[PDB]
Formats: sequence, C-alpha cells, structure tokens
Amino acid sequence: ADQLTEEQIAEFKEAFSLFDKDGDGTITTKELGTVMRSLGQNPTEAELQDMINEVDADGNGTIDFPEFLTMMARKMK
Amino acid sequence: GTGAALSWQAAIDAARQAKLMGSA
Ligand SMILES: [Ca+2]
Ligand SMILES: [Ca+2]
Repeated sequence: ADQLTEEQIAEFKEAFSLFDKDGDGTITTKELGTVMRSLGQNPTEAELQDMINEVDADGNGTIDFPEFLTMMARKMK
Repeated sequence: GTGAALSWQAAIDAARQAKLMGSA
C-alpha cells in the first residue's frame, strides 16, 4: 500500500464519504463516533475527540479530505 | 502511547465490512 495508485485515491474518497454522515464535506467527532459505535467497536468517542483535536489542521474539530488521505497512508504496508 | 492509527484503521476495516455486506 506504500505505492500510490488509482485504488488508493478512490479508497480515501470512499472511506471519507462513509464518515461524512451529515455530508458537509468534512468529518466530525460525532460523525465518526457514530460510525464507530454503530459498527459495535470501541465507542470511545472521547479518544477520537482528543485525537482529532490534534490532527485538526484548522482546529475546527473536523478532519478534511487531505488529512484523512494522509493519516491513513502513514503505515500499513 | 500508540492507538490512534489502529482506531482509524479498525474503523475503516469495519466500515468497509458493512459496505460489502450491504447491511443497514
Ligand atoms: Ca462535518
Ligand atoms: Ca481541519
């Protein structure tokens, strides 16, 4: 996954679209938190709120398209 | 320490899992 490709970009967009529930073009703690809970996984909406508060470039408390596409390409083969 | 990346990846994996299944 280290090398970029069509799949990769499309992958980021897909994942992004899934999180942006309100569909405002950005992801929020509540938006993701809901997705994390509905899935039945760690509903620690607190952990995210804290993590987002950090990666948040504008400090708006939301994750933009680029950030997600980046923080996801950090590792994982 | 770490855990942020895992949470992000775990959510994506589960999110897609639901997408493939087509549930809800
Ligand atoms: Ca939003
Ligand atoms: Ca931001």
